[PDB]
Amino acid sequence: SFERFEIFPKTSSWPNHDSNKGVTAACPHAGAKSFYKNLIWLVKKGNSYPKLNQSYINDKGKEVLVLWGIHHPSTTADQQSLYQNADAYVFVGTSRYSKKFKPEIATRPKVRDQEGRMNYYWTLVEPGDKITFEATGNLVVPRYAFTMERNAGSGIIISDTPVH
Amino acid sequence: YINDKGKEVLVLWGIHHPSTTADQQSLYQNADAYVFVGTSRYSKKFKPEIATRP
Amino acid sequence: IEKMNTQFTAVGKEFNHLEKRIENLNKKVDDGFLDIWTYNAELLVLLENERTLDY
Repeated sequence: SFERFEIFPKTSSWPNHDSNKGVTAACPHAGAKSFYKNLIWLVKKGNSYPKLNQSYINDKGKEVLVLWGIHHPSTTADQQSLYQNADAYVFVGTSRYSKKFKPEIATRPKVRDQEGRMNYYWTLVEPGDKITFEATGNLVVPRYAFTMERNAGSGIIISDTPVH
Repeated sequence: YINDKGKEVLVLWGIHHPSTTADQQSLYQNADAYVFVGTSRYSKKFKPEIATRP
Repeated sequence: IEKMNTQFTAVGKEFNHLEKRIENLNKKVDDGFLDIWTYNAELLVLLENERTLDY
């Protein structure tokens, strides 16, 4: 049983964090710059980035898959212009998980007209647990989680055969 | 420590991550700390992760 | 036909470039299973045909 769920409302969860911006030319849609729909790339709201701290409770009866991202800017100037904090840190915590991420400011080789990077992470939350995010910047906040009940398991088929 | 015995020695240690910076200061009196463990086949450095877990 | 017990399985696992050792292990397991099955099936078919003709 797979259901897309709105874990974090877009227009109410982040009052001090701007969500309108964050689109990039690396992910264009109909020519104009766009971004992902399941994730929101938070940016500073008027040269100010308050310490973001959010929590979620898995009240549902099935497992919850949640995916977030950490953005590594290409240069320190980009980091300052996007998050207004030279030194940042991210923390993710659930009852079975505890990780701290640090930004890696470096000039990667230009791939797809981009010099920065973005690391994607995923986690599973069992019912009755709590998932917490804390960040001072460089965080790609989740917007939609996925309620799932894992089956016995299968494989992935890579072919061009049409589906009947 | 020197392993003078003729058999293998298993040793277990732990690193404590406090929930808050105040707890870290009240327990170790050092805002920034580091740990190092070293044997002839092992060399690791641990850093504290001050965060509020659930 | 019936004695071939079948279970819901997923043959074929994808692996990263770094995890080449596990990929090689999976390939070795698959090749061993393939060789065992081919040899056993060929021997069984030959023996059954010979026994049926003799019968």
